[PDB]
Amino acid sequence: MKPLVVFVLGGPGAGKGTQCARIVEKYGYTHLSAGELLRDERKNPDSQYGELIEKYIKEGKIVPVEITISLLKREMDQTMAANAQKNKFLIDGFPRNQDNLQGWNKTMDGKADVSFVLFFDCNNEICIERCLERGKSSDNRESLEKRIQTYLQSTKPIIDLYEEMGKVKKIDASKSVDEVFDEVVQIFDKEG
Repeated sequence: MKPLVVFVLGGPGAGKGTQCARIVEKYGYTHLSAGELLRDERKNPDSQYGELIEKYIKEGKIVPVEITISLLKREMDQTMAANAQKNKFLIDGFPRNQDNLQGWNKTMDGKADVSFVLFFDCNNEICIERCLERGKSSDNRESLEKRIQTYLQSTKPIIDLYEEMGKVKKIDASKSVDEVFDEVVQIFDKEG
């Protein structure tokens, strides 16, 4: 009964959301979205970390990663307490940079194993248009272009580190939802 974690990496528009939902359905992973857990903790009344988060906001300071790690760990402990068999976790929105990942490795050593990392990779333009189309059918180009470049700059040392561990599963995210999922099923049927 030790939690297994798969970090999902890729810029905005890389098809993370649709593949995560498919992995949850087929393999019974629990999907954790670090960005969502932080926003809910910030809003929810008398949340564990709501008033701490507001200190940082009032100060104009970054919310420390230690809070994000604590939220991810709490979600994993509650999932497994409620059902000892749901030991598999898909985490997106984390880690964003190598300092975040170092905080994870230092704090969660002996509490969780990172099985592998999914890297949804395709050219900037496909990612930019998916985000624009999504926005249209419900950011401008130059905002998305900037977020995609800073994200890939930020996560390159994370990718490099997991390559050295042999733990990167690179996906061609340029393909259609069903072809990307076929690549995902190959990885998850193998290790999973």
